[PDB]
Amino acid sequence: QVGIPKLEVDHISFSNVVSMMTANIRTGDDMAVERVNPDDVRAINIRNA
Amino acid sequence: TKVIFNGLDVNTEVQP
Amino acid sequence: MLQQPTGGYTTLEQFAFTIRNDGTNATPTQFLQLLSYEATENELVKKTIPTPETHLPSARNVPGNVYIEDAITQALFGISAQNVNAHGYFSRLSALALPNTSARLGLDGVIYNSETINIPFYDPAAVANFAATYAKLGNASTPRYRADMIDIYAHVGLELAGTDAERAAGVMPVKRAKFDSWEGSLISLSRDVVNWKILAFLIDLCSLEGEALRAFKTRNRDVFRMMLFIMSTAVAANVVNRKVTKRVDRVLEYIGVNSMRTAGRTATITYDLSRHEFAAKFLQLTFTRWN
Amino acid sequence: KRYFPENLEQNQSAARLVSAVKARASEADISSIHLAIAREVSPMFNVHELKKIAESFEDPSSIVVVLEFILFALFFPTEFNRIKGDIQNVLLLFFSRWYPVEYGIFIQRGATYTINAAGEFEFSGRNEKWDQSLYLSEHFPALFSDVPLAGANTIIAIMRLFTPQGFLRTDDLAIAANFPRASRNPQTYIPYTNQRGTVTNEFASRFRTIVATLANVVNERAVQDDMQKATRSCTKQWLRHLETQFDNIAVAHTDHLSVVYATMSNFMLNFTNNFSGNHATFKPDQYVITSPEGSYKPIIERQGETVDGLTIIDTSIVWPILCQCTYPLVE
Amino acid sequence: NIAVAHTDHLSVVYATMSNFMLNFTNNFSGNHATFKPDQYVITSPEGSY
Amino acid sequence: LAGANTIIAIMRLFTPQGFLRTDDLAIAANFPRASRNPQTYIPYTNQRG
Amino acid sequence: PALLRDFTQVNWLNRDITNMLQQAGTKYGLGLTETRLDYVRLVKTIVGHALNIDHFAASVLNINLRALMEANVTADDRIKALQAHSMISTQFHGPNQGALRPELAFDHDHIIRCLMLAAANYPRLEGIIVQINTGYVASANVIRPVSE
Amino acid sequence: EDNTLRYNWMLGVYARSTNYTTPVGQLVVNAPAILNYSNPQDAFNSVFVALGIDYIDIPITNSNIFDDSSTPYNVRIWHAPTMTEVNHILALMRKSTLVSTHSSWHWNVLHTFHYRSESDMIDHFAAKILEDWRQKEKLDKGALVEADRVIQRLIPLSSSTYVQRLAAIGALYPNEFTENVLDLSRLSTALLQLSDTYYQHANDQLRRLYRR
Amino acid sequence: ITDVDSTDYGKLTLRFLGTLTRSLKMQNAQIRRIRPDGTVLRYDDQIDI
Amino acid sequence: ITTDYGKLTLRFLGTLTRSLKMQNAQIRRIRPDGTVLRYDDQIDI
Repeated sequence: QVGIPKLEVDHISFSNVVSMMTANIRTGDDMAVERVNPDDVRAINIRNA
Repeated sequence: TKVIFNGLDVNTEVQP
Repeated sequence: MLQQPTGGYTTLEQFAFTIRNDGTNATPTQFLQLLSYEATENELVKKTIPTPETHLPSARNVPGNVYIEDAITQALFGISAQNVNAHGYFSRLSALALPNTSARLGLDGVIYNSETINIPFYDPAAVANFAATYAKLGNASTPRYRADMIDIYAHVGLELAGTDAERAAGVMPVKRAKFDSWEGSLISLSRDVVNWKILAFLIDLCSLEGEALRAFKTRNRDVFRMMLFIMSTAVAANVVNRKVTKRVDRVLEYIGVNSMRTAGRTATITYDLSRHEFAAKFLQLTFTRWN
Repeated sequence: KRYFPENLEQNQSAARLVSAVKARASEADISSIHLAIAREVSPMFNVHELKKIAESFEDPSSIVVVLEFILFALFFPTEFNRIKGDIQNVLLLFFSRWYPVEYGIFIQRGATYTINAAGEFEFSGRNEKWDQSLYLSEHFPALFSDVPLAGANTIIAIMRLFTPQGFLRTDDLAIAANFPRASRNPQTYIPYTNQRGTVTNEFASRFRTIVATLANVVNERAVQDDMQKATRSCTKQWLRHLETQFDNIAVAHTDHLSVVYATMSNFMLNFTNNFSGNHATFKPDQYVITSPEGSYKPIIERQGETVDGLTIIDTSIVWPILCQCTYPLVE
Repeated sequence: NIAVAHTDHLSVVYATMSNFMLNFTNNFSGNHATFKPDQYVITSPEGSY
Repeated sequence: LAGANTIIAIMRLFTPQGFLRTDDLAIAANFPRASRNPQTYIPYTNQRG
Repeated sequence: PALLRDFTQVNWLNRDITNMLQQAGTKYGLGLTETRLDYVRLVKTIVGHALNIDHFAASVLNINLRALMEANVTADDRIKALQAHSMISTQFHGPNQGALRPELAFDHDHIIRCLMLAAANYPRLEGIIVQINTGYVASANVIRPVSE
Repeated sequence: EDNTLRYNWMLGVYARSTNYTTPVGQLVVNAPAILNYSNPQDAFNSVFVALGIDYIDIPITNSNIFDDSSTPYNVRIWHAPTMTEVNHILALMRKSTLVSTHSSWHWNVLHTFHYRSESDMIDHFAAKILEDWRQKEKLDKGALVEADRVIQRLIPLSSSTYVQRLAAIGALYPNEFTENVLDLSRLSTALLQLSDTYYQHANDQLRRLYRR
Repeated sequence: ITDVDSTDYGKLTLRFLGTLTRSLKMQNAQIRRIRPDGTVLRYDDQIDI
Repeated sequence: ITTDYGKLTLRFLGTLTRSLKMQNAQIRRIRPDGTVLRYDDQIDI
């Protein structure tokens, strides 16, 4: 005794449950993240790491 | 002058 | 507050594992008869399985409650693309492993901090042994702990496609398994086997004793050979479908030998790097308990 | 302004050590000073952490960062307990890049332990970062253990210069007048006593000992290419000048300011224990408001920063209170 | 005199370059004796490539 | 060669001085790479000390 | 044609709906059905609504939201790509947000498969790749042509 | 002073050869006592924890002093202590250009080979496969050998297509010894012909094995 | 109705998120002690005040 | 039927052609000369 998936049958159904989204979840914005420069370029190591 | 501030800092902007 | 008579929660109609195919709903046993296979000559031999490490991860303090069950399935048989999951609240399990704890594990697949009003949950005594074995699944991506994503798969193929005449000797010829299909096929069994209540099975493995373990393993060696088949097509190298006159077959390249990337792409379920470590940690942990 | 001074900054060996201290300076904002003295006793509900700095310890002039975490640990022994882990994360670079040998045997043991087993310590043999999120659990930062170490006495030495000062007292002027305390027993730190002799002042002499043993670490770091040899000599003109400035503060710091905390420890509203006289073992022991009918609300939680200045503790508020601050000098 | 800048400054602007987006090919030049680039022709069942 | 050891001597004088610095932070950030694994060739060292 | 189970004057039709809808097989519902709570923050996020659309349109809307929420990657894994475009020894301090800022993952294949197809069609394409590169080295002050 | 110490040559000498400009060489400047190891593997382990690096790669040494040409390949030493660690690097070693490892390891740390061009792989892969065919000659008759590892034959991880036909024809020790084979020169050609041989002939399951 | 101001009762305001609101419907809220895990312990007789 | 910094480049580009018959177009690599290799495994991505 389970639920037969309605995406494969003929006759059209009306009033299904839709996964919505509350106001909390904000998408595609900005972050005021800051930088801190390497201070000196002379003692940087790309060689290996 | 180097002034003392508490919270996180604001600079460049990330993006979607 | 359900209890087990040593028949186990699997000896119940509350939750039963049934695949839907053939225009009606059928039990796993009826399905597997369609899987017919031959041989391609690359001997897949059974290795030994190394024992897991006892150390249990710590359930970092967490308010609210996570759906521990969700993730267990949402990683193994998860169909929809699943992104990196090596990180997460995946070890709240261990918070049930200690003797006197109040945290309870409900039905449906949640882990409550305090038993709340109107929620049916498994028996607090038999959920303890399930944790002292599966909470160990928390450290699945910690370096120096992860299992090996190659050798276990040899164990897997000897299970769903190994005629006993072979397993009794520990060696078998690599097979190419093809059953008859319909439309979506492989993807449809995934969207199906996902909602199965896996916890209703695993709990039984760590509790039920020799009397009702030999009898348990006999009626459920098939519910295992079902969530082991789908988990396998997420590995196979090819999925090309042969054609008869009007009929269609879903030949699967090499069940039981593990490659690194899905044959499905679009046709079947797909794994990810973060999931390869996970499937090896599950498959390893479960086999010792089963076998 | 007078902490890069003494004359003699017109020496072209100082030029590097010049800007290092200058770009580590703060201004004597009246309110910013008061907020540091008040945070020492006031109870918290958000797990605040320090304004993090990214600095690879390259030259001998980078000791001006580790010395800042020393001075922040004394004047405030409590308030140092909460951030002992995040301050540890940026301290490991001083034990790895600065001198490499000793860190290799220390991390072999592990970076975190558990205090349980009804006593004893359980060091986990693995390298992990802190993060500050796992503050309220069963994890103590293992660099603050005190445990006598196997093959790096050289590190387990300076790893004692963070030791708490003064005494812990059981405040009675609060419990005798029946003020509500959230802890079963009312306690606090002081945090550095007062004058006992005629002309000794042990608090000033304790700092003199730190300067003495911390000088050898700088006067040993074998460097090359010469520019660090220039700053390796002109750093003692800052290392010794600063210790003389200290002996001119300690009297008005451990007398007029000492009696301030002594009274403030037992106010009407203050109730919890923020004691930190043993960085090896201390936890918040938080409470929770829970109902059997599905409800959950903690007293202390991880969320931060809030829209208030009560998260992210600035560690640069140390240099203005050593130089640009006249005390009543003890009307 | 060029040796100073061509080693610890013009070398930092190179190490950054290999990390940019839109750069997806290997222009490996070490050992001229044996190096050929890769051909990546877009082929079709009919017509030409 | 067996005869001319002068024409071959001036050719081992064209040898490049660099190393294949495989870059993680480009692929850890998840960027497009056409080759099996990313690679580059910067032409200098450091000589910091 | 079920929400009117007791509001129509037409008599025959009324008894029929209140029979096949009352049936022990099917049931009708409307509005808020269930809620998914947050782990660390402890606020309602993904809410299910027994809406009144059709099954063909509602199926498509669920594929989008699930792919957004199962990405598992926060908007903080954005500064790890923002850092691959500066001096090798620089770093950031992320304003932690977590689950309250879900971001869909950056496609690995569709881009490299397309930027290859476009490369053959328009062979002038490298023009604005050698050009975007030359705008970077000029902005970093490495060479200034004095006169000797 | 301690008698139970051995100086680490391989890594130490190489670091001096580059003027310590690299951090792996700059580490040995400040504290040169980092090279004094009492136990193999533990020598390298300390040069990983004190850096945060995952692997150090060393360009190969040439015995001839005057053949000043470019190196064919470069070796790479990974940080790996336990057994469950070895399985991680080898599995991650897939999908990556062309690399090789072979049976056992010297200092108990895994180290892989990295080849420059594909053509300069088969000439090294055949130079090993020749050596093994000799170690199993004395072993097959019973004697006293010393070549530590047992199997010299290289293992092709991520590789091309010629080395597949070359690896299978080395892992069966063809009778062709009494050599015949046309062994002397140029060897990477006549050996490559014998691969096609065992294939389509000769023979029964000997094809089935070469094709296995 | 009784003059008692409520500036922001029942919600938490983070500066990089905005203003998130919680529920206010507790029941028999017996303030008890949390164990490191987070799971509710017991009364704590002999301690807790 | 269906400023952008990109619309400046869409114009700069040679979009005024695009004549490549791509029925079942696939990405492969011809040998040194001109013979389309079968999709290999280890060398190809």
